[PDB]
Amino acid sequence: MTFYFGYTNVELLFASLVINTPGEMVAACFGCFLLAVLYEGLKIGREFLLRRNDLEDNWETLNDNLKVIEAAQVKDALTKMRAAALDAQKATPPKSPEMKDFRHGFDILVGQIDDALKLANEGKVKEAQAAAEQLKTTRNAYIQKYQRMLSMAHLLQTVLHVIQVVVSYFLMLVFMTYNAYLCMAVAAGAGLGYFLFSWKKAVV
Amino acid sequence: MTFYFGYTNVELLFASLVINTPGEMVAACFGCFLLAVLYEGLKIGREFLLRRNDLEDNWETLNDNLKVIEAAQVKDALTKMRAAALDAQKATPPKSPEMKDFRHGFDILVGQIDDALKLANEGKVKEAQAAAEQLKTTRNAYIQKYQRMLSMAHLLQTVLHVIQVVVSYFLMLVFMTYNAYLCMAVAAGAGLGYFLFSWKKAVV
Amino acid sequence: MTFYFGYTNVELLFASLVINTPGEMVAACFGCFLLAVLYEGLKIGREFLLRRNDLEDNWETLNDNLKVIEAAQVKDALTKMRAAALDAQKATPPKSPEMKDFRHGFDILVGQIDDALKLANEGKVKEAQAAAEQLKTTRNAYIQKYQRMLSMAHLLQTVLHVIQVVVSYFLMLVFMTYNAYLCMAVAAGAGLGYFLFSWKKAVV
Ligand SMILES: [Cu+]
Ligand SMILES: [Cu+]
Ligand SMILES: [Zn+2]
Ligand SMILES: [Zn+2]
Ligand SMILES: [Zn+2]
Repeated sequence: MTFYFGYTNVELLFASLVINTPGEMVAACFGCFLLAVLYEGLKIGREFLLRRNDLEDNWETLNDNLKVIEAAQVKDALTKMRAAALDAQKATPPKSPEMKDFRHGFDILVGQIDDALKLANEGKVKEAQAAAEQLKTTRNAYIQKYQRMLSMAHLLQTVLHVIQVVVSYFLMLVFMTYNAYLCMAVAAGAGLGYFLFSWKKAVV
Repeated sequence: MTFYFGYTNVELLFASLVINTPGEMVAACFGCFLLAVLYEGLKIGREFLLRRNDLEDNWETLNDNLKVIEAAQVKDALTKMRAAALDAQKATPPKSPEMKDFRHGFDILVGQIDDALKLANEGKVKEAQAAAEQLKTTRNAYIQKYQRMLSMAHLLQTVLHVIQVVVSYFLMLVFMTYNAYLCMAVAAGAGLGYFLFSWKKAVV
Repeated sequence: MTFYFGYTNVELLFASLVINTPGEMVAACFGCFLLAVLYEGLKIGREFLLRRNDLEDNWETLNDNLKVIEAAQVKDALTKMRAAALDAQKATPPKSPEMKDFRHGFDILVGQIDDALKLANEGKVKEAQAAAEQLKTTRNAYIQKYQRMLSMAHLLQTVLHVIQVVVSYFLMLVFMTYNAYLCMAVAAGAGLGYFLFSWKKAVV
């Protein structure tokens, strides 16, 4: 009835899936386990991508500091824009020709900020302001369109949430079979699966 | 038995709710769908409020920097207090007479910090310290009580969690009916619902 | 059938657990309630520990700033290293001889940073760089091994997730009994339990 140990006449979610041998059970126990791993991974992997979209700040840091720059506080705003520009260049879409355009455009943005700071370190106020307004040519030229990376990520992350919700429900259904070999298979899968993909984000 | 497609003799959570026509099914499928949307919204909307309580930092930033100020490092602590004071003024309770008192009090706090920095930019140490101690009159006068905004938010967010837990369980029960029209209705609702309220926080 | 109020012939997860008296029901209702409290606590308590591992930044802030220091920008990097060193010393493993070694080692790290800033405030460039390289003796001597605190925490947090997943599933099973006294017991437990452990992190 209610937390049995068995391998006989156990239906599994779909009408075609039924198990009457122990060899069929290990198949079901390996699948339910892998679903439990895939799940806790899915959840982490989905967050990792969400935290990577950092860029949303970097991008708005550059554009908020330019609006702040447009009165010798400019050099500090530009220091904030320099750090933002570097972590932004590291970025890459989720797994090379467009990327080489995007990354090579960011090389300039650093140098242009160094020059407008080289004026501002000497004492030059209005000349760095005009040099800052030349950055708006460059960021528009290369980076502003490749915003595509951002949209692609949210859509990918919607699609992941969808699947994450189904897979959750599926693991509830298998747990509701009340079959301790399956229930354990899931629980142990959730236990280990989390550990492995936890170890992988710590590597990154 | 087990992932059927049907509209005949399907009970739905409560003894009174049973469906024997396809027209009753779409009613059940629209409700289960809307519950799936309302849910993924509830979750996001509940986090949005939690992240808005920022203020808990702004407030403790002001009060930690005053304790830091009470030796020409004061002007920097006051710069941190200026930024804190502005984002704090933007704030508003979850959906005007008390707000106009709260926001108009914050106008002073900015000006008072500008004056105690206008002393500290000229070189005046002990005079800015005494001007800083005049801020403790103002923040107590207007802002310190309206702390109410904070308590109202956590209580609202408790009440949301409560409902969020029930609604979760209800969606599990409907999924457990094993009726593919309902199961899909939920899953598709979770899929889309997330997308819409995801799009709404990106607007904010 | 389907959201009944009853205390007669209600099995509860395990074959041995069955209830036929109202006195047995309150026992089941108190246990299901406490499981609902323990749960929402478990979730919060598990996050609290995760957010405490701050240290992972403090540690990498010190080691990234030393690499940055190895040209009178060093004094600022050292200011960042000073703040990092203090919040790092506060830290403690989850509930005294090793701790007294760890905390007393951090006293030096602050003083050593103050001295290498006392050189850098006077104008001395290369002397503070060599004084910074003396910090690498001290952090290795005491703090770098006690990294143990970090590993102990992730392993503890794996073990918590495991139990958190089981307890979730168990609360689903009791809710699936469709017995309104149990269902309420859980829901009310989740409602209150969250409030109490929410109140406890706000105390910390
Ligand atoms: Cu169920
Ligand atoms: Cu569930
Ligand atoms: Zn998990
Ligand atoms: Zn979700
Ligand atoms: Zn919760």
